[PDB]
This record gives sequence, C-alpha cells and structure tokens, in this order.
Amino acid sequence: IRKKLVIVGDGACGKTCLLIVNSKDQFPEVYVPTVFENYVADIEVDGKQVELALWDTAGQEDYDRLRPLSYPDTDVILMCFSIDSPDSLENIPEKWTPEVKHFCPNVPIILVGNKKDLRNDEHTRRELAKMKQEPVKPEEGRDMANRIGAFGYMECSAKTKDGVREVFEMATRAALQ
Ligand SMILES: Nc1nc2c(ncn2[C@@H]2O[C@H](COP(=O)(O)OP(=O)(O)O)[C@@H](O)[C@H]2O)c(=O)[nH]1
Ligand SMILES: [Mg+2]
Repeated sequence: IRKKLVIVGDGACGKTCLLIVNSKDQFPEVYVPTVFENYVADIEVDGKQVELALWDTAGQEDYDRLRPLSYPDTDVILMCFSIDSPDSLENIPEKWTPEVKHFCPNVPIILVGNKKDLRNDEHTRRELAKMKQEPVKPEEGRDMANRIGAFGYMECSAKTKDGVREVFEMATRAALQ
C-alpha cells in the first residue's frame, strides 16, 4: 500500500510537468517549479489501493549534489527522456542507467518517453530536420527499454494528458512486485 517512486532524466525532459499532471490533473501552463515535492498519489491498481510517493529530482548542474538523497527505499523508477530530443535518449544508457543501477540495483525501471504530442508537431519537426534529426520513434524507446533491462517502455504527453494515467498505473504495478 505505501510505495516510493523516483523520477529521473535530463533537464527539461518534462519530469515535473508529468508529476504535476498526474497529481492535479492539469498541465501547469505558466509557472513550473524545478521540482514538484511532497506529494503522495492515491492509485487503485487492480486489487489494492496504493499510496505512491512521488519524488522529483533535477540537475541544471548543482541539484546534482542532492539527487543521491532521493534514492534510499525506492520501489520504482520512472526514467524519462523526451520524444522531441534524441539527445535525451542517448543519455538513458550513458548517464541515467549507470546512476540508477548504482544507487537502486534491483528496483524496477519504467522507461518513459515524454512530450509525445511533439512527435508530429511542425516546429519540432523543422527544428530537428535542420540537424538531420527526427523525433524519437516508439521502436527506439522499446529497444532502449530492452537494452537497459527496463520493466517496460511507455509514452505520454503531460501537455495533452494522453498516456499519463497509464504511466503511474504501470509504475504502481511495478512497485508492488
Ligand atoms: N510539448 C510539451 N511540452 C512539455 C511537456 N511536458 C513538459 N513540457 C515543457 O517542457 C519544459 C520542461 O518541463 P519540466 O517538467 O520542467 O521538465 P524537468 O526539467 O524534466 O522537470 C517546460 O517548458 C514544459 O512546459 C509535454 O508533455 N509536451
Ligand atoms: Mg523539473
């Protein structure tokens, strides 16, 4: 019934907005805190009633120094990149995976691709095209999930709310395990 979630991944990949949406059911359009803190989510996940504490983290450089304090006792990690940022995805196996395996060796990981609303967005496609990039594809996220040993790969959009609910239900399932 009481479970701990930690969410990690590159600066600006949409972690805080994802937690705010899960929690308050509305995307923050103007103000967004660096970290959304102290929130316990009530989740029903079939059978029990879970209280899922949501522990947000950050970088932007020095928030680096505190992040380690987030991992004691976690039950489930959401490890994020954004679908508008091929760069964010390479950081998964390069940075976030070693960091989390180090601090939380056997805790289940859900790999999440955030900003799914941008995958056909015109300005995004233009901006990436100029670098000979394109939005991350679902196949890529699934194979990264495979590679790093994740419990599963999911996509969502905090902006439209599509897929958010399912992220937290699967994380809750994972944490119960
Ligand atoms: N298009 C779009 N932008 C989003 C989405 N989620 C967050 N953003 C924007 O992405 C930027 C970073 O968000 P934030 O949650 O602070 O990321 P954090 O540094 O990972 O916590 C902000 O400008 C958010 O509005 C999303 O689902 N879709
Ligand atoms: Mg943040």
